[PDB]
Amino acid sequence: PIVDTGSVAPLSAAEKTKIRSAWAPVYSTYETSGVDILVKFFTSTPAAQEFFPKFKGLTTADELKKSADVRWHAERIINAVDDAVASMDDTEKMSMKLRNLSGKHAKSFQVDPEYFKVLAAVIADTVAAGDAGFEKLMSMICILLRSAY
Amino acid sequence: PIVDTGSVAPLSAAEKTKIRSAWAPVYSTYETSGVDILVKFFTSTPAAQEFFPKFKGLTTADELKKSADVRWHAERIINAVDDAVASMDDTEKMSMKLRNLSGKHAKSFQVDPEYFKVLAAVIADTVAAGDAGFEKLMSMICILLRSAY
Ligand code: HEM
Ligand code: HEM
Repeated sequence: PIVDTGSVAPLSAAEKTKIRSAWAPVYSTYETSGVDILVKFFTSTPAAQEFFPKFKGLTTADELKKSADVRWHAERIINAVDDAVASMDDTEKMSMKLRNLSGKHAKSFQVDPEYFKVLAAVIADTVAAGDAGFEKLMSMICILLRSAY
Repeated sequence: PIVDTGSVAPLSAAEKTKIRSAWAPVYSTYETSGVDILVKFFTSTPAAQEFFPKFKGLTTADELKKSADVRWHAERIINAVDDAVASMDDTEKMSMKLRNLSGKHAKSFQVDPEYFKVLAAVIADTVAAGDAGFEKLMSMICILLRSAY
């Protein structure tokens, strides 16, 4: 499954190709996919809801999907993942960008780090459920998002 | 008209109210509005086109509107304006955020500063053409976007 500690083996050329292929369709309509992913996560994980101050009041999927706040947040998250996919060949660049992001989550947003892998799980499930390559990528992302904690 | 140098008088309580009212509808569907605004600007201002490297190839509105790159850029711009609107009562916060943005445009993106007021004009025209209050807000934004040049 998706891990958020330790280390994972590098991505093989074959895994990268599989990932790019599976990701493309999802990213094409990122504003729709991203919202579905965030909404699904938010609704099925009550404990995490307190970390989204701007969502106070919204409870049903309909309320959420109509909120510009929800859409903007979802679009930013989905695009951060997109940047990681585009940087799979440049692991150094991928790290820098995510380390910076980790700092924001730890110092400014103050979000509980345990939820990174939960949302990542939803993303993986939507893009290519069961694919070990994508799970590896998600794990890399989660490990880096926790680096500043 | 919109200016990008000097200084403009503070926004009066009345002007802020007018702005919030006119902005709300537009922001509700920011991903559509934003794209229309960016596309309109891009197509009617050939000189500026060279500053959008990722748009090379796209020439017609249809090609542009279908590009995820165009959509993402448009969504980021429209939201930067939204942040300014939401910070009208905290001029200090508005400045910090825009000064940071100015730096990116000057050091990393290398865009010609003369085009800020041209795009701002399109935004104003769409939201509330003729409103002096909105023009004042747009001028404040443009002046701050040029601060790092
Ligand atoms: C693995 C998925 C994750 C990625 C890739 C990610 C990415 C992002 C990005 C790119 C931003 C925008 C930061 C900015 O505007 O400078 C952000 C903001 C934020 N993220 Fe994360 N995030 C992730 C998971 C989470 C989780 C699980 C939570 C909640 C427990 C969370 C809560 C937040 C909050 C509260 C903000 C600030 C939103 C705002 O105030 O506008 N993120 N995240
Ligand atoms: C008054 C309107 C303007 C605002 C509020 C604005 C806002 C933004 C924002 C928020 C970003 C995202 C930066 C990031 O991701 O960190 C951005 C990127 C950018 N802006 Fe500006 N901008 C404005 C006008 C312009 C103009 C007129 C040009 C072109 C001559 C321009 C060219 C760019 C470019 C090239 C990028 C980088 C896009 C990329 O590589 O992804 N912007 N702008």
